[PDB]
Amino acid sequence: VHLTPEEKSAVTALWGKVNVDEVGGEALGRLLVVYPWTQRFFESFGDLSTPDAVMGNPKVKAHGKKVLGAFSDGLAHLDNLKGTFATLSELHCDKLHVDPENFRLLGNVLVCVLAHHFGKEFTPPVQAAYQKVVAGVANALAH
Amino acid sequence: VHLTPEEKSAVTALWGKVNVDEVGGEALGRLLVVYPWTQRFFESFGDLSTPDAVMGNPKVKAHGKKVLGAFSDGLAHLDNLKGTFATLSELHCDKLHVDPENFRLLGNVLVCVLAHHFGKEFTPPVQAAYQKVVAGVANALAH
Amino acid sequence: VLSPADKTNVKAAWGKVGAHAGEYGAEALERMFLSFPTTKTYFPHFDLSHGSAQVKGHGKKVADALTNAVAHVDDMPNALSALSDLHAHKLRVDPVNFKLLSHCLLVTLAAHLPAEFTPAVHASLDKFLASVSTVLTSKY
Amino acid sequence: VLSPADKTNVKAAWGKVGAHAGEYGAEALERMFLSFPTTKTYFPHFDLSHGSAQVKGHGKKVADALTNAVAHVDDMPNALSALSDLHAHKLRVDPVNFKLLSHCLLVTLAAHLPAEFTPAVHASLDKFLASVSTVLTSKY
Ligand code: HEM
Ligand code: HEM
Ligand code: HEM
Ligand code: HEM
Repeated sequence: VHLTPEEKSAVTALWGKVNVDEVGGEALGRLLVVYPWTQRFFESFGDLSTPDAVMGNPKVKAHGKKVLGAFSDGLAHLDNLKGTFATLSELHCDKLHVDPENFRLLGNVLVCVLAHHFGKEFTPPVQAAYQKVVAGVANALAH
Repeated sequence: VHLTPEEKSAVTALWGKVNVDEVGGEALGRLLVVYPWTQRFFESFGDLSTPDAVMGNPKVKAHGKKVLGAFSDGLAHLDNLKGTFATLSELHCDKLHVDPENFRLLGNVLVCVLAHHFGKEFTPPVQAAYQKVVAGVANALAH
Repeated sequence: VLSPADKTNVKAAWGKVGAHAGEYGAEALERMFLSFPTTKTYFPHFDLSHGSAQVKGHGKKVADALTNAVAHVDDMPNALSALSDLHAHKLRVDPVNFKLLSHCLLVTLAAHLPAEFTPAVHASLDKFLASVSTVLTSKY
Repeated sequence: VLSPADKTNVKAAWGKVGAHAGEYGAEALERMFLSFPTTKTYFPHFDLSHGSAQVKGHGKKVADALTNAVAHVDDMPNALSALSDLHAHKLRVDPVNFKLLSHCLLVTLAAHLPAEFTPAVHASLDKFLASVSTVLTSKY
């Protein structure tokens, strides 16, 4: 997917300020709380019986980093999201059998997390740019 | 999208038997009846106040042929659905502002119409093959 | 939610389906598993081959749930509460899968009821199944 | 549909939002129009530029509808019936657009309520908006 220069600018500037140790975990965590069927894919992660349990869960946080890792890799290759997410696609689609709609949901949760973290700075234009990005990732994953 | 040889065989054999003057109109018609918000895109078509009105509407039938025309073109180019639907994509997305989910719905309605028309012959394997096809078209349109 | 005409239309289709209900439910399941393979992971312990006794037995259960829903169409939340609990809480069935099975149930009726699957009845059945699906995902 | 905790959580967020409700509704609308441009075709006669009086006025209407919904949370179908009629029958609003505006309403709350937008409250607000959306598409 192609971002305009201003779109690219909006995404890049904000992403530099992202705590890559934490935002991933907050997004995955929220996904599991907000869309609890997604918990079916993480029975090995231990206690997911409460929101606090999910959020504080070290494995959720740890795994969130990898997600965000993939998202960062996505931002670096906007013109080749297909090739970039090739392997993650095979993993989620053919081994994990995650429905692609859940990629869209995780993307939207990420956007909510960014809004939460940056407040006013997460302006409607900035949001519009990020929606393009998480849509691109989701579709790349879904190929 | 790639169909296996058996998948391709299942699609091709059935599609040869399709009344290309009618099935398109039945699919578009049903879409407008079953998902009535889609009627917003066809205010120029006249009477859509009843199911019978929609189905009997000459403009619905006429337009359904073009749809089916595009679908037939899609079946002919399974390996290049992207390039094939390039122009239809710009039309629906950038001029018509149809939400892509509606492509999926029209595809699924088409499948219901094929099942209706061919009964037992529309076997679960045959259906599975057609779902691959209408998914490919929808995603091509949505690019 | 459902109109009186909808309720009338759904009752009619049910009536014509008759004692094939179980067989049709099993067919819809097969159609879903073949067309949408991600759905199969909810049934790891099923044999999902054609002619599977387990798919047949399960198809009857589905059909019976749907019949109970039309039989209590004005109070589906109450009628389907235990099944809602089962699907959302225990099985954690992804809401998107309900649209997939609903579509295959429509396809299965279409392929078996030439006369009854009119545009109007199609629309009514779709709404009926969307309402059933809403209830069964309502513990989300 | 909504749990007591959900109802409690939604009430709390509403309370903190306070008299900003109208402004936040207008912001959510802007976010939707920018992020999902297909939605703009429902408002051909609106000026949808930033700071538009029409978007502001409309945002207040939205907010007020949502406030009426939480104020009558145990009977949203009744409370929202006229709006359901309007959106489905008259405006023929595509159901998918309700998920888009719901998401932007969540984003808008998130960007304004650091303290209140916890995971639990997030989950409750999402369910609340999905329920509102269900009602407003219930004439489908
Ligand atoms: C939408 C964007 C997504 C991204 C960028 C993403 C990325 C990743 C990454 C980087 C890994 C680790 C891969 C590895 O260990 O080599 C992973 C694993 C996994 N993901 Fe996601 N994912 C996404 C969506 C989802 C969703 C929505 C679900 C479930 C609801 C899911 C379920 C899983 C599971 C069960 C694993 C297992 C880890 C393993 O076996 O190593 N994924 N994903
Ligand atoms: C999913 C597969 C679809 C296919 C293959 C398809 C194909 C076509 C074709 C071939 C045309 C005529 C193009 C021309 O005149 O040059 C057309 C036009 C149009 N389509 Fe579709 N379409 C699809 C989905 C949809 C949906 C779901 C909607 C609305 C709910 C829609 C709304 C329209 C409208 C409003 C026109 C106007 C005709 C014109 O301006 O010439 N399309 N489409
Ligand atoms: C849409 C209408 C649906 C109906 C009417 C329905 C109905 C039922 C019924 C009656 C049972 C048996 C419960 C019991 O014996 O206590 C059941 C079980 C089950 N359902 Fe469904 N269901 C629907 C959708 C789905 C979907 C979409 C999925 C996932 C793709 C699903 C997955 C399951 C699973 C995994 C079981 C348990 C099977 C077992 O362990 O024996 N259901 N359902
Ligand atoms: C999700 C929660 C929503 C709420 C609470 C809501 C509420 C409202 C309210 C209160 C009005 C004013 C009605 C009146 O003045 O009589 C309205 C009008 C309208 N709504 Fe929404 N709505 C929602 C979703 C949507 C969506 C998703 C769309 C389309 C993207 C939409 C499109 C419209 C349009 C086109 C009007 C008429 C505007 C005009 O002509 O002045 N609504 N809505």
